[PDB]
Amino acid sequence: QYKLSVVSGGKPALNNLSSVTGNKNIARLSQDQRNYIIPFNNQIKVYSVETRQCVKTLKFANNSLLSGIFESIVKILLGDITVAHLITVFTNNGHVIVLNYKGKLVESPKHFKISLADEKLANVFHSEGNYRILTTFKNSLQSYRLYALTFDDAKKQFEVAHQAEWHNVILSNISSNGKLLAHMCKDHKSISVVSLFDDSVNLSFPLGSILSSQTQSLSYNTRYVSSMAIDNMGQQLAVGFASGVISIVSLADLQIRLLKWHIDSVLSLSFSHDGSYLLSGGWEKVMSLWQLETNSQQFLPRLNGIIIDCQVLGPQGNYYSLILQMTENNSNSDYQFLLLNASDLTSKLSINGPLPVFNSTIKHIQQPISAMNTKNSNSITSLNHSKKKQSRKLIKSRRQDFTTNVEINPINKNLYFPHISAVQIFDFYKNEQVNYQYLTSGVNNSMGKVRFELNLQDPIITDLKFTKDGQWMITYEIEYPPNDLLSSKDLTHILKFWTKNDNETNWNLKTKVINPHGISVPITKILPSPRSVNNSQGCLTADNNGGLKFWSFDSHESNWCLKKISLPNFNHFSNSVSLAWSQDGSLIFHGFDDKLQILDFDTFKKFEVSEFTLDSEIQTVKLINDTNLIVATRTTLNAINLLRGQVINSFDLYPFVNGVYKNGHMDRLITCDERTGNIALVINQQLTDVPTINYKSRIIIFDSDLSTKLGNFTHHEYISWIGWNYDTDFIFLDIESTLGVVGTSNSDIFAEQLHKL
Amino acid sequence: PSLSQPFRLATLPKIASLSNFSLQADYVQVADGTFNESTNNITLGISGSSISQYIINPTPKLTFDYPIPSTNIITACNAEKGQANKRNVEIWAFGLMVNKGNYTLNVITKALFLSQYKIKAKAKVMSIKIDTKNSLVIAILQNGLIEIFDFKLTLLHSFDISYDNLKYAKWFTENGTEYVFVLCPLQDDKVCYKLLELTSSPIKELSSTIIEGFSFENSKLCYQFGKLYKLNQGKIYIYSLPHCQLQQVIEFPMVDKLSPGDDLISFQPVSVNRVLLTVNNVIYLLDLLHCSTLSQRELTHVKTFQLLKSAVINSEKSHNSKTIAIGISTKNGPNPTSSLEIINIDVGTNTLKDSLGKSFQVVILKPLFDDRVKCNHCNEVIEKLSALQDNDITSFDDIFFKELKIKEEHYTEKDRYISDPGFLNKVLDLIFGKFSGNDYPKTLTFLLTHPLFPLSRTRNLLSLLRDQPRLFKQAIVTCPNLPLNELLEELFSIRNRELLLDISFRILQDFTRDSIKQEMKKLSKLDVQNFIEFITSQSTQLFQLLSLVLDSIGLFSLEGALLENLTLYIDKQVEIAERNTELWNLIDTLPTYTMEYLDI
Amino acid sequence: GNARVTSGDNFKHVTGTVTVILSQALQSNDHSLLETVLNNRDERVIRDTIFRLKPALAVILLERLAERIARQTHRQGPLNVWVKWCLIIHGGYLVSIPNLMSTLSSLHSTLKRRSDLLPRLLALDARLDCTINKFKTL
Amino acid sequence: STARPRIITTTPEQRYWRQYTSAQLVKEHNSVTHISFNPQHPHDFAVTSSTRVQIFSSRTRQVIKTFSRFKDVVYSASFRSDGKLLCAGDATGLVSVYDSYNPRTILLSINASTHPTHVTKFHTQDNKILATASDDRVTRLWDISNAYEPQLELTGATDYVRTLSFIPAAPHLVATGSYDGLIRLYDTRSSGSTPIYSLNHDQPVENVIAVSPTQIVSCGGNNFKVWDLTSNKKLYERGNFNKAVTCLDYVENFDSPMQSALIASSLDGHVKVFDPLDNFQVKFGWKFSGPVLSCAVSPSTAQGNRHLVAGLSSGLLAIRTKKKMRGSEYQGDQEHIIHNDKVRSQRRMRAFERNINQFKWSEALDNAFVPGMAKELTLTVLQELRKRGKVRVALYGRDESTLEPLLNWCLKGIEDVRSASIVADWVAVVLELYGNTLESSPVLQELMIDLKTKVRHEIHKSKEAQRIEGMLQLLT
RNA sequence: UGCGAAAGCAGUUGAAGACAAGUGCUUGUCGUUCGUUAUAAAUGGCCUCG
Repeated sequence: QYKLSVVSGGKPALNNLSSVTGNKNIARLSQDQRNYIIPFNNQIKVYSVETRQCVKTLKFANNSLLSGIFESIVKILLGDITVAHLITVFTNNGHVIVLNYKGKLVESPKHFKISLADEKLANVFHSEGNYRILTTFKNSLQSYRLYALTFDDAKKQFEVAHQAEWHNVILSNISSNGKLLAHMCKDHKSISVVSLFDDSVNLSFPLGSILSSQTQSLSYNTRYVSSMAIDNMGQQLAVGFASGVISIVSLADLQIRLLKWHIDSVLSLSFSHDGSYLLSGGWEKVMSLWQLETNSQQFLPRLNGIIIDCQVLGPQGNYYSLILQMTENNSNSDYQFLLLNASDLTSKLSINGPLPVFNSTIKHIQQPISAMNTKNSNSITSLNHSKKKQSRKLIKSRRQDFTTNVEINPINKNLYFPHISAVQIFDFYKNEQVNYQYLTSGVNNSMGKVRFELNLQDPIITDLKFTKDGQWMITYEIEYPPNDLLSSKDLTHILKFWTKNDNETNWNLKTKVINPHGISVPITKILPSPRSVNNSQGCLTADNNGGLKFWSFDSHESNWCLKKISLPNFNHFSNSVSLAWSQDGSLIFHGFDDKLQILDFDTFKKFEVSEFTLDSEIQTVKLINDTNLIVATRTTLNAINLLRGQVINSFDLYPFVNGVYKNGHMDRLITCDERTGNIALVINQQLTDVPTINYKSRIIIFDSDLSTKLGNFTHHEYISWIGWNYDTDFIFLDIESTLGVVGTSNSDIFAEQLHKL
Repeated sequence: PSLSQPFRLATLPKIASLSNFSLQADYVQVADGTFNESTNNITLGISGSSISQYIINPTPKLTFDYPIPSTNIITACNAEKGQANKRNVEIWAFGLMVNKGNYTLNVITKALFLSQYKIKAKAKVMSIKIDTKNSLVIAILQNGLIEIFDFKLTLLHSFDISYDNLKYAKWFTENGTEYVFVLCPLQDDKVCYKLLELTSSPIKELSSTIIEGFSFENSKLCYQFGKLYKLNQGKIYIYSLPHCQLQQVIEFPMVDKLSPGDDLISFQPVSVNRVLLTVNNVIYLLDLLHCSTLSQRELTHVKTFQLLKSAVINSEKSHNSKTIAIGISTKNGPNPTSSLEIINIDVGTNTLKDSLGKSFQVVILKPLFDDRVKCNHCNEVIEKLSALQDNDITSFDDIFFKELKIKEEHYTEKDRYISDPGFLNKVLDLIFGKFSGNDYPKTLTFLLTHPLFPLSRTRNLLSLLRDQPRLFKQAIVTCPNLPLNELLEELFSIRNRELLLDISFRILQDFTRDSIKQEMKKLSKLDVQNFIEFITSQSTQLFQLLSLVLDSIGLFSLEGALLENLTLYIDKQVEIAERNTELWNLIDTLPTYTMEYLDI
Repeated sequence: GNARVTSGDNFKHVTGTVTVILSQALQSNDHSLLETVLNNRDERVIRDTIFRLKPALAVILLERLAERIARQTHRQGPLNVWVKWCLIIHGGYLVSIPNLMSTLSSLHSTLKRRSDLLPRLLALDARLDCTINKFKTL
Repeated sequence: STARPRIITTTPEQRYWRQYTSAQLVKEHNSVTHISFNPQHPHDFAVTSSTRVQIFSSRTRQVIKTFSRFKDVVYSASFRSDGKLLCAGDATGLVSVYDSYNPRTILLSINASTHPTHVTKFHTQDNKILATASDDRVTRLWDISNAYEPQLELTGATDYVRTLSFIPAAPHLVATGSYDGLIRLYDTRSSGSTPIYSLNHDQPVENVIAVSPTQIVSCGGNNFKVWDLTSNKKLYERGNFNKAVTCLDYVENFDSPMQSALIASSLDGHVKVFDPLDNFQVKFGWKFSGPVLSCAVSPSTAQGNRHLVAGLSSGLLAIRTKKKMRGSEYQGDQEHIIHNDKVRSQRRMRAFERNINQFKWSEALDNAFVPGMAKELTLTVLQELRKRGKVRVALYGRDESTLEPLLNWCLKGIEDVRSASIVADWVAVVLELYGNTLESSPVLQELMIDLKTKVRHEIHKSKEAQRIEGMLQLLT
């Protein structure tokens, strides 16, 4: 009956090598400069630059060769090496595959395999028919080898020959022309620049010569280099420093020139083709174009995220390619690729995948390096300790929630991600983002945080829901006071109601309630009202104190109003609360701690059994249909018939759900259809002979009353979340940012010749 | 929802045809026109006696009567008010069959007799509809003929459904247009269903279907809002118009036990998805959508009660939840007497509130997955414990803890499989029966800590455990859903300081300020003084409780002499508390000429 | 934009006496006449005027005091004594009222906000007294 | 790239009447009895004062015509619907008709009665007929053609009749209210002279007005009541007024957020607007020096600035008014492709906003504490600096000379509830940052002592606040 | 760092290797490792199109 199928895409793919800097971007612009090619973690997207739309998409699953092969793409080369709309993809393991775009994907591409002996392919490059490949072999520093690659037509094989070798490579970068390589080694350290296809350039010198004596006197941050850039001609080399100082060095005589505007560690440096211009970007969320001739600078401020990489892409420097990080989301690294114009500094193409916020960090994501160790960044020393601590947390600890809230829009079926202090509106039918809107106050895009400012925490959008009609948005936000202040412990709770007419794309704030339910009391749960009550313009808000508050939109006041209240001043606190409303809207089920309560809506108090006691705290209360109520407690789940007041089925969840999830995540994991049945999700940890990072999930389709399992399917990764689309199908989000769905003649020759002409 | 006591409308005459109680409802006809939600009048045809119109409120009274010969049987009767050529009038149309030799269709016009007319009908009249707008009387016959006459009984039209032996015909209006559907038996339990629209021919056939497996001889039928309800062998079959397809089947277990032949069953509709079912002298108000028994009433003073007709509420459009129904009740005794009785019915709000916990339909943990990953016999125990001798604590605990593999004297997250309430409640009984006085087993301590401690045994639990302070302390801390009334009484009765503190915290945690106050008003005026005097002699919870105490007693009842101590006492802590707050924060908190002494 | 702010405590939709002037001002909603009456700062006058004020008009005075305090918090104290005596004199009458929270919601909210200042001011004064005790001895 | 976010800093019905800001107080020589508005543009309004009637230009708000022929005191200045004719009564009982804007010529003179004629109103439906009321207690209905005999002489009033009204859409009905407390309704094509029915007001009737075809509002004594003719009973009644209500007028379909408004004079110096759509509930009011005898508003189709007029027994007239390169202009009407990309410049930012955008933390704090600066705006800049995480930074480079301005406001802002928490935030930092500088500076120490006296006082108020919260729990 | 409510209740912050500086000894560091649940500070601030 049911079947699972991946629908959307995932993150853009990056050359995630620590040593490589200035070459993270792997997306390439076509020779004709009419479309941009970007490899994702699971697909390859070709976007026509003129129209700014995904003209073509290549899914690895569709082709058997890519399905088996996909390992990540290390580079793309326009055209075919072996031999007008072909491309050659090189992956880390060494698979060289020639595929086609602007057309139909052939099920038999020219798959090849380069021979590498314990070498991980890192980069490849070419100037004119000559191909060199950089490879990695293993003091926590990787060593690199430069080989020559040629294709022999007799054997149809890629032969590899040795050219050069460097050891303990710390940082590396390649020129824009792809003909010079600059790198740093510990043999404190030394910089060496070498020509790749020729012996013309071969220079080396200790780093200390470039470093100023004052830099020696000051902290390590001043001596800590964060970025490298090399001019095409090889005369100029730009060094970045964590302190934010740029040093341009003339290779001819090792003469230094200081350019100092960045207040925080500079992340991206790139020279222009001519060399008179320098693009610089860092934590400031601002690009600086440095006029080297007069040491002047032009600014492109207020980016979406901090700049990881910069590059000039064009025969005359027509386009700039940018990588943005969105450092606010500490849990996950959100990369966005931006293609700007030198002419007017406008976005000709912005691309980025879904941007969920998980409760905790996942896999091996590490915060970018900064001048200091902060919440959104890591210091120089903090990197290794943080990496080890992250690994040991994923290994030994038991709390592995990684659960993200997501919302579905009934009217449009768009997906809403409550990103930090913002909402990302994304279309999974088109697999393209449609909007990014800030729902809160706070320092979000006014300015770029640097140094201690980075410790500031922006407002957190914890809950985001739609009404049944879909014309209204309810959002709940938490304001964190700044630290080191008397009022450093009074978190503020804010509720907002928004409305949007269907044609527009921007939601408008209609009402704001400050400190709902009182002061310092979180809104643990929110539930939109059913269509029966106030034709889908009412809602319920529930606390950890058992207080229930029913708001409604009244036409005469023209806004939302507080209609009903029930404030039982319980003396105990618990974040485990759940709320459900009948389809008719007559009765309300409120589960607080270990105790479920039935309330008459009209009087908004106990019905006149109203109390059901549970073994443990209740995480989820939902009614699959008007007759049956499924209640999940921290240890198990039980199906109860309100009509009989008796349990039909009981399933034991403790072996899988003990301390792995914080209370309230079962709400967003468990989903229910209003016609056919519900679904239960369980992720679990895999191992062979101590814990390993990889995760495996199982989805079970259950009928109303849980008598039978309609289906049992398995996914090979941690499914972060599921929701029930208003259609019969259910949509599930996977920690690789993957959204899948589980659901049920002379004239003819004359014409040809004229068309060619 | 509720059912009112039946009140008599009239006493049925002692006629031979009416003597057969089982068929008595067949010999009494209720006019559709005069009997609805808003009408206070009922027109009833009693076969062999008369057609009589009664007013119901304020008191039942006979308003009109038209006599009929005792040898005649009323097969169809209708009455409707309208305007006739214009004078306001009441038109009464009735059919009388005499010995099957002749059938008489009779129409009477009365001024609100203006006229009376009588014709010979070809077959027995099943249903009659009066259209006052067009001044038409439409009569359906058992042979399948639908004849449209004027008020003068002049035949204007005749339509043939092509099927004889018609058994049921019901009229209904949808979107301002009149409709009628008919049922005609066929052989082999096959049935022809036809739907006809009333507009060359004023009658248009919209649907014609043959429904299989539809028996009549033991089937009770009624229709409501496009749904046809069939009661047979204790199962209610619900069919949807205009093609009469079986949508759902509802099994009603309270009828399957009825022996076939002796029990008298009547079945009529009362509201949307709500029907009236009578089983001899018991009447049931049922909700078919939710399958719940909204109300039940037993008429101890009559042998049987048969529903005749019921005024049906369209609750979807009507705010009114009260209606009436008319039926025949037969008295107990050697000379049974039958009377016409009216029952007032409160259908309700048609919400899931009315149906919760009232179902008329009468566990064990199971693995999630049937079959390289982390892991983050109740009766047998019962009989073993029951087999023990009285006052054997060690054996009782040993069997319970060892058999259940319980490791701790208190409930833990690992003890879930024991959570089955049936097993626990039996163990509670064994502990009570086996052990009395001052010694109870350690098993009670474990059960006390259990979240699912039975509510039935919560009452008096503090009284049972008063003799052992340790058990009493445990009951305060973790025993679930302890009645507030007992704790309030124990709060003002116990003199131990520690127990007083523990009780108060439990009250504030588990009960609202409002819930505490009302019961706390009941407490005697002297007892509160003792508690207050205790205070004058973690504490903020007690002070909050005292704040409640001052709340319930009221400004009148406070006696000025005692308050003198309280303000001086209460002020004694405000100065202390203010002092403590001040301490709390603190712990959180060149010259032109100089003389200096050089060291050399 | 034009969205309005609101607080969760807004439970709205859930001789020498001047008594005659006060009663007329309250009945006629004459703010200027009510203002001059409120200007008196002599406590004995406040008690006597409220003493002779009819219980029915005493209720609406509470709302008038609530709104005026809300608009100008600096008048909270001087108008606090007024509401103090209204509850004192007409406490029994207020008890025999079907509903109080809805009609006195503004007083609830206005009164609550003042209390929330108390915890922080004590912290402010405690840090502040420490410094003052520092230089005074030095 | 995105534009920099901008720093973020009653009823809609109430805001409407506040726009009548300009108030001109003119002095007349006697009590102004009646005020009328001309039904057409320029909608100049007429005032009855002493022995003359004065017409005031709407725009100029000054007298343009004066009618002084009347020997005795004047009692009416009502226009006919067309506005060409103006009728007025006198104590002698003579009723005179003047062509509007032509005071010299008498168009028609009738002696209604020997007794005073207090009301003279043209019939709104019919031009020819004119209605007059006299102390004779007979409300004669005169006609322009017939100046020697009334067409109808309505009677039945046992006291002075000083209120005549015509029901809109119902020329049937002539409504009269006498000081008997009875409002009498008359039908004209009938024989007349006997009311259709009488409505009891229980108090002398001062003015009767027809709000709608079926709704008649009678303002008499200390309250005004609205009666529905179909039901023949008072639908609503309001008695908020203290003095006896005297005059009342109604305006509909005017550009306010409300569809209609109802203004009623009180004789207490109060004129209040009422909402017919909301059961005639209070929505706005004004106060004047003395009792109000007449009130009026500009008609719905004023076609310009609206006018609110109040008449006082002192003769004071209060008028409140709500005011209402040859190719450079081609605009490319005929061109194929039109492109517009010009972007309006952002609204002018204040000095403090510029500093924050420029990271001038210390100066922004300085801009906060400047003379004639709004208190609320001062909170925003302080809140923003706290929100930005720059509090110690802005307070670092400061001495006593530049520290006092912050403390001064803190001395006053500590009192305010909204700023109390913020004041505690900043005052805490300056102390932990300038404890030593406090030691060597006397002047601040005095600023420090007075801060104790005020913050201590607030503790008493906040303490007292917690006490009263106890009562409000007990009373409920 | 664990748990919990937000308040808080409990518990941690070790060892080795290498380098620099001062005088084999002392101190400080680590794009070095093993194990535990485990101030900052190179004068350096955000564009233009009314």
